[PDB]
Amino acid sequence: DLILPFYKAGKVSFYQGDLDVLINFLEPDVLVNAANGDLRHVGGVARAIDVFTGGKLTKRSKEYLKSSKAIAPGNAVLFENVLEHLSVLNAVGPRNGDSRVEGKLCNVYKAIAKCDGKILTPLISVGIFKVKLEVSLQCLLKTVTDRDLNVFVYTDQERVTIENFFNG
Ligand SMILES: O=P(O)(O)OC[C@@H](O)CO
Ligand SMILES: [Cl-]
Repeated sequence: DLILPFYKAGKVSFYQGDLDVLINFLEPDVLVNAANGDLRHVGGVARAIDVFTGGKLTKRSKEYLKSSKAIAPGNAVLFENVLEHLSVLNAVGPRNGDSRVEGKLCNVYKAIAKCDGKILTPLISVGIFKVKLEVSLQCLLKTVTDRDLNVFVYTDQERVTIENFFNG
């Protein structure tokens, strides 16, 4: 109620604050990570998420990668209870100029959609992966059509660009 998304489109809400406050206020069950393929969270949003978990995310990721194949853009694996009652799914998105940049992204959002509970997710493969926002948003917006979802908006730019993208 008393922290309001700066924009709501359908069942989808957009919040730009810092991660602690938001996660604390929204009480999500799954937090989505804009992930590597090899789960190295060295900057951007995945860095934040990791710190947020006191690095427990990284810890789990390494282990994960010693009995499991790296992650193909277009997919996601969920780590349950990374912190108590908080799960992270690492969704790897496409880098700008792979094949089916679009159909990959879509699957990601599709995976994100199937998760149970309240979700908070950054906009996918839109940072150092360099896919333009219009596309990711468009994918997400198009793919997850009937589900409450909370997009974490990570920077002032992400914000402006999202503003434009809703020009009515
Ligand atoms: O997928 P994006 O959002 O572009 O970021 C990749 C990131 O995991 C590198 O640290
Ligand atoms: Cl950064």
